[PDB]
Amino acid sequence: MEQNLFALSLDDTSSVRGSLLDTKFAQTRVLLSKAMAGGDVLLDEYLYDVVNGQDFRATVAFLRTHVITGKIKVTATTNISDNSGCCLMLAINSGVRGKYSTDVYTICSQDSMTWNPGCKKNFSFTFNPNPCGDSWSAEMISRSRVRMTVICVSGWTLSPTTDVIAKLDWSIVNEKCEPTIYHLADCQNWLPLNRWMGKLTFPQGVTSEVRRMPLSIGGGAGATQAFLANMPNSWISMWRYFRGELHFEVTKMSSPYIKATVTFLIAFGNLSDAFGFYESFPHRIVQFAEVEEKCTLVFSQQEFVTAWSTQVNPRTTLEADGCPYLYAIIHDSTTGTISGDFNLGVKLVGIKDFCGIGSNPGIDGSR
Amino acid sequence: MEQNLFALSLDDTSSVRGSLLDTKFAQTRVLLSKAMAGGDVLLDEYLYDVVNGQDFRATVAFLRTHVITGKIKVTATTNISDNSGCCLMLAINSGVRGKYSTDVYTICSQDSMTWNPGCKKNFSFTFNPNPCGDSWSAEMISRSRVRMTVICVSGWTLS
Amino acid sequence: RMPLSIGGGAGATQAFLANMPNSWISMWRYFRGELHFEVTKMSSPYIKATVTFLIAFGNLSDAFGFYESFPHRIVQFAEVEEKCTLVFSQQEFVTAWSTQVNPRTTLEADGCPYLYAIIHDSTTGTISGDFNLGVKLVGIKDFCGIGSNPGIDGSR
Amino acid sequence: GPVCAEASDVYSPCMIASTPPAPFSDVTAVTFDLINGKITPVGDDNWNTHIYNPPIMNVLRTAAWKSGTIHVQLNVRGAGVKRADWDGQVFVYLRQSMNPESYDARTFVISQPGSAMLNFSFDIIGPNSGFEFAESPWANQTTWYLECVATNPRQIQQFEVNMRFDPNFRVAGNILMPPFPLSLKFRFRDIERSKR
Amino acid sequence: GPVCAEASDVYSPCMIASTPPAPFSDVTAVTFDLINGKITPVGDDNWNTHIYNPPIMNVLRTAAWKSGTIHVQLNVRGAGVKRADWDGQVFVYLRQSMNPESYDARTFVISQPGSAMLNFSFDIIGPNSGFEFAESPWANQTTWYLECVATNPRQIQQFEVNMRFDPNFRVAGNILMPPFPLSLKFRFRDIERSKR
Amino acid sequence: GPVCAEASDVYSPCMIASTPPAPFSDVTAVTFDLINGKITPVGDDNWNTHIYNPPIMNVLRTAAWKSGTIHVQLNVRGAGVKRADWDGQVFVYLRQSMNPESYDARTFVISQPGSAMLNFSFDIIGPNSGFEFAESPWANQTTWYLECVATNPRQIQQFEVNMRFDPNFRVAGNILMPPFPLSLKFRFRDIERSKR
Repeated sequence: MEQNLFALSLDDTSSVRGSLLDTKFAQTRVLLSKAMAGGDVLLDEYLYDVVNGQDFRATVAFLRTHVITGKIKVTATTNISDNSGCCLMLAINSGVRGKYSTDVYTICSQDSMTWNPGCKKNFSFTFNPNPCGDSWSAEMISRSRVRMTVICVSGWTLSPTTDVIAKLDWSIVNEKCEPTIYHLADCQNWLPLNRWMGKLTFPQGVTSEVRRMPLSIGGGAGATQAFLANMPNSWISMWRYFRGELHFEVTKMSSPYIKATVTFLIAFGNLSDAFGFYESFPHRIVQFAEVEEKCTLVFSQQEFVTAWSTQVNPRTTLEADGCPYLYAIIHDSTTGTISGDFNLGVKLVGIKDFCGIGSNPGIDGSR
Repeated sequence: MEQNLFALSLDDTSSVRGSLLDTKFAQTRVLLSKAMAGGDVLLDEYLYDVVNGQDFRATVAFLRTHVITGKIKVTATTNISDNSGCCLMLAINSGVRGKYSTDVYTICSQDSMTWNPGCKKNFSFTFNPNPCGDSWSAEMISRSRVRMTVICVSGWTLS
Repeated sequence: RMPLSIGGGAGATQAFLANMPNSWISMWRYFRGELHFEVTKMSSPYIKATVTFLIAFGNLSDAFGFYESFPHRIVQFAEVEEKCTLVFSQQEFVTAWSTQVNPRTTLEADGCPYLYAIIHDSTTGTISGDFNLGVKLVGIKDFCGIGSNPGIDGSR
Repeated sequence: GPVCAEASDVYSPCMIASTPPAPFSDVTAVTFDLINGKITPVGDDNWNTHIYNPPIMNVLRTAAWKSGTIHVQLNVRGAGVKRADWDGQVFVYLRQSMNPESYDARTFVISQPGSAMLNFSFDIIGPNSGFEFAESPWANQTTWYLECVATNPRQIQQFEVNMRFDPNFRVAGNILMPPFPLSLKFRFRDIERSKR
Repeated sequence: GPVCAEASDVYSPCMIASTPPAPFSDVTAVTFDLINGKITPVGDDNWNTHIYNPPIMNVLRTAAWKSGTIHVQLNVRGAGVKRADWDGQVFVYLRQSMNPESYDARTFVISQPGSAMLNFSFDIIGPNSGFEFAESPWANQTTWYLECVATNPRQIQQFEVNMRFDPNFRVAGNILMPPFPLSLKFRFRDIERSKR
Repeated sequence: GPVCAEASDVYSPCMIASTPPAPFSDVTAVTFDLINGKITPVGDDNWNTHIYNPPIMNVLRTAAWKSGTIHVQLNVRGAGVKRADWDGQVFVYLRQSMNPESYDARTFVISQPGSAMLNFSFDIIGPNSGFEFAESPWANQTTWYLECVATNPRQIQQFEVNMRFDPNFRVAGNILMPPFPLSLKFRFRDIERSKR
């Protein structure tokens, strides 16, 4: 029988949808070398080149759907014996420019999962590849040149016998694409940052190990005769002084076998090493179990009297610097039956009840 | 964040479903020669070989879905001026045997659309490739060797 | 292919042609909306052809035989019908696109959408003659014009 | 008049471009890519260009998608040239593209002797919910360049583009940039270095 | 003063008129028909005129009936002339008609050395529900011309009329125009072409 | 500054007064009776005066009783005089009366080289319900004169008084006037007549 072809449902503009089988659109095969080091690009390609040479159920839907309202879920199945552990970080950025830095600092900012294979069997996270809208497409991200980067922030504390593979599995979930837009209002309820405060290596031993991280976060992170910059960290440095509840997210990057108890506290730079009364100050103790690899230190408004400067001159010493630091002090001793450092990654997630004062004319360097 | 992978919906055994855009799985390009005669095979291939080298929305769903509860719709867009007309017949049979007859008589039986392009702008028809059950699959029809045949039962009255 | 960067007139030798309404839309830099085309048959009823219309980008080659992966509308004309109204909703476009592009930009590197018109099957007839077909953007519904076009000289 | 209107907010200096040194007398020009922070002088004229790193510029270089008004202040110095011998003009041009076919979005024309100032603004606006990715192939988005022309480079010694976000400004997305390198007597530091 | 007020919106350049080249020293003038986009120099003086094709101009040429305010910015360049040797004045005149009997609607008078700017506006308004067909015999409607006079064409090198519609602007009706043809170192492109 | 504020409305030219020709070098002056439209130069200096007939002036000459603000724009041209050789000043004075005993209502003082502009306003206001009959013996009402002085008539070539009614303006009564007669290269028409 004949029918009117103009009336048919061939103009189905609806997004990709269904179960997780029929929204899958690519898998990608990352190789973690037997002996991989820190700050080491494992994968680095454009997010559209993920889907090259793929034949899953939503692959042709993904390329041909003009609009997509849903987020992209990526999940990484990768595991290793408790004995060992490392720290991988997958990360999506809206683009690049010639000879870009792939330091964890630079990358983190926008949208990233960070996990320890030693503790987490698998790890998933969703994201919106267009960060200033509720929608996107395959043609948007191919021509916008969205960039995906997997990096190893800490090497294997104990190497596996052979090479490993992390299988990333890209789908489209049906969560709403919410936009993340930075703006110049002085008072904001939640200013996200994902500022990499730094990797803290603590060697095995009986020595008093103290590590300071300055909370004058603005003005990038350091390099040779240079500095690195995210957008969010450049954005907070718009303001001269600032304050708020700081939400750090401290992550274990070593194996469960390297054991150490870490006190965290706010305090000023003048405090020396071999000053054994750090627990006079208010503090939080952080023990990690075998399974836990992640914990959220929060430092309320009561830890700070005033706002402090976003930038300090790089030349100022610890002795003469009136902004607060975040100390990380080994409470007892770093231990383990296997050799390896107790690596630990601190990441300022964001500032709650952020209050930005003034207008920073600026300072050149970092620290 | 971590999640239990055994609990996920990766065992979706449901049939191919949706709009007509996202259930399409192949197109095929039949040539009707300027001077074609009656009793003349235009196309003759296995129904599974239709989907070879195809990249529509339900193509990978069609090949990988173990069960399919729905019929296969085939639609043929072909038209010609009122001035002329002919008679095409597409036809599906459950199989063949060596040096088979492709006379309209033999073919018709099971499942067939017959139309005159001169009068009908387009023509569609549904069918079940497994005629003794409520279900089928791509692997069933590839190994069962279901056969599709287009034949011209009357030539062009005016070429 | 017909480009939807409509602004900046239509082409000529070392020149361009201009209406007022088309010069008016090019006041704005970027724009979007429901586009209401009005495709008209200009040949006889005896020349018969089925035409798929779709929005898509310039990079797509000819001899790419998966145009019906994209959403599309099929257009058969009867003997009596000579006119039909394709509408492309807001869901066919992610963002606004530019009213003008540089004339030098190739199809390979051009991020605005096109309107494809693809012969679905084959152009036929008992009499000789082309299947002429005229597309006319009637207007933009829910038009949203962004910015302020400093301008580009040519057309395409 | 003589009594002047009151200047106000913090503008941070983004891009300086000193003019080629003697004996180069010919007409010359420079282009400041205001978003991406790049300074391309015309032909092979050795202009001495620097892009500084105040917070504005680091945001403009790292932010992907941008929206809203930025206020510019182009300052011009300034040679030790008798006022009656002054014949230097400064023509500036806002442009979207650097291509021949594009027209200007704004032209200014200055012939103040010695030194000069020119405050203007322009709003970044784009297809993606009012956001513009500078020079993205997507939707053929484009930058804002600031072409500047010195008719007499012996008299006009340098350009200087200071900028400020209007309160309405908004960014989103990060770009992976390479490490930003660190940083005539028109200055207090530079006067000390020429006697030490 | 020295501290200047902030310029803003996009003005597109419509009509340039370069002044006749050497040895022509006499007083001369030009008339820009602002609506119809025409540039008639006085007598047989070979002025070098160009009418560009930004969106403003194409609308002004194709729209029949127009209504509302258009903002003009007349820029003047600009020869390499010592400031103490400068004697060039620029007189401009808005007019409805070009006939002797009509008076001016506005006169401006500029003697800035080197280069200059002059922002003004004028509202098109007409009989047909506030719309004016330029130069239509109906209701003896008339254009707006912009007569400009250079007392010293050796010093004043060129005029440059940039325009912008006010938000209130409105057109109706189309005019069948012929095909619009396509498109001194006061420019970045023109500096590159003189060394290549 | 360099970036200038936007001029607007229609001002019609009422009274031109060209300065006496060479060799007359001495200081001289002229008085424009702004209401009655009369131009009395000082002593026996042959200034070349014209009173034009735009609608403003015909209303000001025929209306008996007047009320409200009139905006004036005094333009000054403008000889071909090197800027460094310029020594011409222009002093202007609003006055009610022309008598010695009366003081000025406003003084302005201009020394722009070449050419200049001076916008001011003044409100006609009088005894008869806010209306003023100019120079009527009744209530000793008085005009508004605009005394203008050129310190160097070789450099200042002519004055030019353009006017505009503010929206608040109001007249009443008619005056029987005699028949109004009909109507240097600072002009497009005048440049054509010197080569024909």
